[PDB]
Amino acid sequence: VNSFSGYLKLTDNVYIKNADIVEEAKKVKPTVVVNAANVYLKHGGGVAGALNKATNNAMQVESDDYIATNGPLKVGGSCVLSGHNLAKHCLHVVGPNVNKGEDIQLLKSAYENFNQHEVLLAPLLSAGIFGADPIHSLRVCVDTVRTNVYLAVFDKNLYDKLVSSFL
Ligand SMILES: CS(=O)(=O)Nc1ccc(C(=O)O)cc1
Repeated sequence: VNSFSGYLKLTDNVYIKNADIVEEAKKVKPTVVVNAANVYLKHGGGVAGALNKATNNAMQVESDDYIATNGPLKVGGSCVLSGHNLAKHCLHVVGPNVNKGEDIQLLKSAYENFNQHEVLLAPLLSAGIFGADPIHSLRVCVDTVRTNVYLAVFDKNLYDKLVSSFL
């Protein structure tokens, strides 16, 4: 038994809810929240900017130090940093950005990072401003992630479409 409430069970291990992932992170304080990162960890908008704003920019300050030391992530890759006031840890995962021409086949690699964590609160990778089809992102998630993943979908319209079209 864990602290996640109001989710709808899609599979043995994947759960989904209509909620802002930022708001969800503040209530639950999960062990791991996933950020929809880019390779530079520049958290300007979307999930990353909303998460970063909720940390009062501390996520960005930590991220800038991480990049100064390590250089950019890979598309499909991740790093574990602090969860600040939102979670114990933030898993920054880089899905391919379709609006930059990145290989959608990298979405599976991106979701494989989730398997290193027993339980996660996450958004749909490569959805929103990253330009991928969220229906596709949910299919890759279900077919790739084996650990317990609690997906937050902010758009109520999209949430209902994801559920009603789920195979
Ligand atoms: C409402 S918020 O901007 O504070 N935080 C969010 C939540 C979800 C998304 C998304 O694209 O799914 C983007 C930002």
